Amino acid sequence: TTYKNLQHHDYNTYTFLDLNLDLSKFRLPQPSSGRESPR
Amino acid sequence: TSFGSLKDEDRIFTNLYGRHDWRLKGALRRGDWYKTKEILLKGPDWILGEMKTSGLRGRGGAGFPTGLKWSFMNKPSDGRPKYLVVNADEGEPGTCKDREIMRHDPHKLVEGCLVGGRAMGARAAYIYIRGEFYNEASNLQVAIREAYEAGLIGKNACGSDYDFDVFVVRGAGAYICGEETALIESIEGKQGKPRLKPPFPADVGVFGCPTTVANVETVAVSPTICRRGGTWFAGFGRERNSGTKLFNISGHVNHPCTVEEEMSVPLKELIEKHAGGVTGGWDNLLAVIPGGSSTPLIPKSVCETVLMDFDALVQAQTGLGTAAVIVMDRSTDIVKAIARLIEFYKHESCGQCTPCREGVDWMNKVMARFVKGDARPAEIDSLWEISKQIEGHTICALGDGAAWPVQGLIRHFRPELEDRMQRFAQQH
Amino acid sequence: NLIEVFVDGQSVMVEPGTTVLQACEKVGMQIPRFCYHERLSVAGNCRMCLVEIEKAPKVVAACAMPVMKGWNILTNSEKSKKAREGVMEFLLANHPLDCPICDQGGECDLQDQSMMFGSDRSRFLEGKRAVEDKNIGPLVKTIMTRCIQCTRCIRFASEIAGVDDLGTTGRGNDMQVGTYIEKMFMSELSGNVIDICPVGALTSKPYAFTARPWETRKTESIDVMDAVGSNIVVSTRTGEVMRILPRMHEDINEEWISDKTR
Amino acid sequence: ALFVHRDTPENNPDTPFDFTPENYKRIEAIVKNYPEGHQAAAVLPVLDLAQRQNGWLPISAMNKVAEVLQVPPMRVYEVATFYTMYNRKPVGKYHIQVCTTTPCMLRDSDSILETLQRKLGIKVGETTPDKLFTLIEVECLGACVNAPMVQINDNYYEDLTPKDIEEIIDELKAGKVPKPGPRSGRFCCEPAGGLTSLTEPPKGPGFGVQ
Amino acid sequence: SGVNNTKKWKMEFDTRERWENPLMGWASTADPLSNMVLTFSAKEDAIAFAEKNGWSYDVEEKKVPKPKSKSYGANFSWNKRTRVSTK
Ligand SMILES: Cc1cc2nc3c(=O)[nH]c(=O)nc-3n(C[C@H](O)[C@H](O)[C@H](O)COP(=O)(O)O)c2cc1C
Ligand code: SF4
Ligand code: SF4
Ligand code: SF4
Ligand code: FES
Ligand code: FES
Repeated sequence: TTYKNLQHHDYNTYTFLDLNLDLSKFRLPQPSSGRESPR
Repeated sequence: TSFGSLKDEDRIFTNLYGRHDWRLKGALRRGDWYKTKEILLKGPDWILGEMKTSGLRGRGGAGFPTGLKWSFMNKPSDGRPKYLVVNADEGEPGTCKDREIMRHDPHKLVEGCLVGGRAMGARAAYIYIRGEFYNEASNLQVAIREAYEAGLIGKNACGSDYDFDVFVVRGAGAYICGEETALIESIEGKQGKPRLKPPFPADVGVFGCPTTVANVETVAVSPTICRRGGTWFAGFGRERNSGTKLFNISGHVNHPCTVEEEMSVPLKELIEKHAGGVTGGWDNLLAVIPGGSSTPLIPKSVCETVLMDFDALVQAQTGLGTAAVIVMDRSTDIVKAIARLIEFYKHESCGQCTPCREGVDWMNKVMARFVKGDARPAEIDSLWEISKQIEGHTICALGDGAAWPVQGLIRHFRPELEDRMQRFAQQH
Repeated sequence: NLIEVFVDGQSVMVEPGTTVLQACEKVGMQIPRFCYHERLSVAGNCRMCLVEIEKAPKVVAACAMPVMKGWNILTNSEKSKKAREGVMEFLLANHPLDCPICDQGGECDLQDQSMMFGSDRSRFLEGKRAVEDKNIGPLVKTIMTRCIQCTRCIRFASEIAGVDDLGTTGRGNDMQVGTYIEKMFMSELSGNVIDICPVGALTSKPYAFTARPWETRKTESIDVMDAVGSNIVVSTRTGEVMRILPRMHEDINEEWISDKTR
Repeated sequence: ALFVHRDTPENNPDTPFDFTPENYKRIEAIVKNYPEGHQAAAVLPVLDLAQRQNGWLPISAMNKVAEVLQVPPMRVYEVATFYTMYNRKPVGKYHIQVCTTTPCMLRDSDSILETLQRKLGIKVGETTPDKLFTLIEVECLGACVNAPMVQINDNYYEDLTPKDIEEIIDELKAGKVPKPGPRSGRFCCEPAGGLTSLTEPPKGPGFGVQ
Repeated sequence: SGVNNTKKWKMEFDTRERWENPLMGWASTADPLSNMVLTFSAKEDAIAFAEKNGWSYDVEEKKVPKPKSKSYGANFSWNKRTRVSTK
């Protein structure tokens, strides 16, 4: 018939990160290693 | 049986050619997300038994039974959480399959990640892809946005009380990162450099937390297996080589292609049935690369009459890998081809193993000399001995990947090299 | 709690979380070494610690592998010796011919391991490589077309001196080891990478070009620069001091001493 | 190539660089994808981000990232030298790169590479004096079937010949944002002309179920 | 990193005057024994020889390394501090 996935030709160089920014509201709290960092 | 001759009703990765929609709607229509809740109820052990009954094997690299690979991790927890990782990376020359799977079937991939995490009592799935596939990562992130907003993912998975998370990651343009351990290290930020087995990611690994690795095709098919029965699936393949498979035919062909097919199928039938036929005439065919760069060639005498599966390729002295069937004819410098194939590794070897770092370049230089014949024969046996030195004395399979091609080239096509050398000597 | 092994028939009792190499040490047979130093972390870069494991085909690396009850180890066997031959052919593929100039001329672990466990010539009729040299301080003369890339300096720094400035920059033969800039790696403990780098890449500038080991009459003494008690080896030459070295005391200085005293 | 840093007047720690407030928003959102502790995974995408904010990655950017993530900066330098996409030397407007690996090669990446070199007048390993197009030859990219292909900034362009690439090149020298995809009739990956699979529609949700 | 030297037990003498010749600059000695290094396989036998020849012996006992547990996997840990930032 006709190719259908043509909804990215307009995807600029920030869309992935904007989407990450949006999803970070729907994510769940990450675990805590009970630490600041391993230095 | 004469395997192959498949039905597009059993062919799984529908929308392959993107002729349909790749959103949640078209997916539910195709048959995605069907009673996943009942599956989560049934729980892990049933899923693992289903996969074992199916007898499935792995796509990426050698065939390691997924049932056992995952039972390794099926276990209680000790505060240390458990993670899954998806090796969306695709750099192995001749492979254009996971990219399609993603830009045209992302919901099924998410479904498979969810099922696997449930099987392993996981918490989340990190999908690591390359950097060049920005469009694909974008489409996939959009599908995940839809999934979250619907409710098929997150705190309440699909109606149960299973808390699962999905995260996506891009690399930066490397290939080694497609290895079970340096993948993890790149994720953590450390250089894309592997580790030593033991220990194994199935007990120790990412963030010092147990985890499992999986290929996109395997994770995407496991749910269809679970919801169709497994035995039916296995019926489409030999005892050990069970299952369908994705193939990527490229090189000297009228119409290169990506295809879905059955396992243990004749290569000749595969090439001459799809692809519109081999270029210039079959007889012009010289040799093949049935597994990409990670496998050695085979000439006419076995390119014809052979099957296609891990076994019956091993017997043929080779492997399968990703099913990246390259084909050539009597019009190319096999030597130049393979020399570029090895310069690939000389450019994309991490470097921490001495034999890799200091033998891959040796090979590249000696093959660049072979190109023009400015050498003398016994360097042939020297190179063969170097390959046998490298094979097992490394960490990642890339050592074997760099040796095997040369081993095959020199077990098959020695007289070409000898004649090149005598001719160059003649020319002075 | 103990665990058993049968090396060359010979039996041994060890603990878990152990290593093939520590077992072979308990027995006496020394195993080769390029990326191992009991006072450091572990890696598998060099790939010269390989052995054979009876009843299992594939070789392993005795610096990382933990010993499993019932294994018969084989050190001086065919596959092992062949692995070592190949590995040293690889290393010496590019190690330039600066053995004379190299202040680490008579103490070169690599010299000795080639003379003993390696082979008798090179099958390398090809070209070599080189690399730029770095300024790293007025103490540590750096040649870097000799680094076999063992990472001893990297691990020693990132663990002991908490410096966190050294590291590897690149992949493939083009790899290097050293900061990405002209920074200075000066610290109270800078001055042991010399003793740790088996090769003469990170040499000492003062001692350099002054003498060689075998000429020396290594006497033994201690330090006074501090009140610690660092056992020391004082090297002489025709009735004069030429260099100072640490001396292994598992309590006080443990194979490490101070820039000042050395 | 080079894996070393000489402080030129354009590339020095005092070089101008800074992370915008919305970039900081994205930073926080990212780092909240990983655990408390082990918060270094931000490195790779953070550097890709700084690259997208300015095509090239300078010493100052590396140091800023390391100070943001509270990490030793050598663990940034290592990565920037390890991975390729991280441009450490300035880049022009279009970061063109062409596959030369065996399949693309034997399906003639050489002719198009030659025509591109002749067209832009410049050779691989450099760019125009106006600093517009930077050409490179590289290895596989996932288009090993639509073999003769390229990458430009983020998109591919496949199954193409010298005429096609010359057309695209003048089109890009004009201020155009072309449509990313093949340019030989084929749509995405199918066998040109006709098909043999997915011809019939799919079946229903409940099928072959236990 | 060699350990086929720390196997024996060696007898040496204290040092003595070691000056410079005025003519050219060589190093001379009044004592012949300075370069008399002797080997043994046991402290008891060495002591027997020493007290037999009548000298005044002083010992330096054995400095032996310790055993250690190199749980490599620990480098890639989660809660610990051993976690390295390199590879
Ligand atoms: C050097 C190397 C590169 C690899 N690259 C890829 C890749 O680009 N894409 C992919 O799908 N698998 C790749 N693999 C396959 C991996 O081995 C695989 O992701 C994993 O290790 C095994 O997973 P599996 O058992 O489910 O197949 C690569 C393997 C190796 C050794
Ligand atoms: S074999 Fe080569 S690519 Fe693999 S880990 Fe070792 S050095 Fe890196
Ligand atoms: S470290 Fe020095 S002595 Fe040893 S091989 Fe290299 S140059 Fe020769
Ligand atoms: S400079 Fe010396 S210590 Fe550091 S990695 Fe190289 S060989 Fe090892
Ligand atoms: S000592 Fe084992 S690989 Fe270096
Ligand atoms: S053959 Fe060119 S992208 Fe793989």
